[PDB]
Amino acid sequence: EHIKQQALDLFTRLQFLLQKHDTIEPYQYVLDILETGISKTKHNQQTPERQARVVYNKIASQALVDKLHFTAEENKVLAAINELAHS
Repeated sequence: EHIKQQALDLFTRLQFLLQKHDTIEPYQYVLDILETGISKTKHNQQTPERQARVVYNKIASQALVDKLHFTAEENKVLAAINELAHS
């Protein structure tokens, strides 16, 4: 299904957006999470929906840990990843 590409596109879109801040250090962990989600999905591990769930949960958690403040656009993509991870 095209669900795989859908997931990859959401992950890369978010990676792009997260690099638009004044610094990148506070976002590196989240970028690592996305790179890993992309690798796992590219290598067909579990399902794209499962990888999206993990990416979303890990980013939501890190946002607490690194006190991250996402933009409307970033939150929109994150919500889309959460949605995909539910259906």
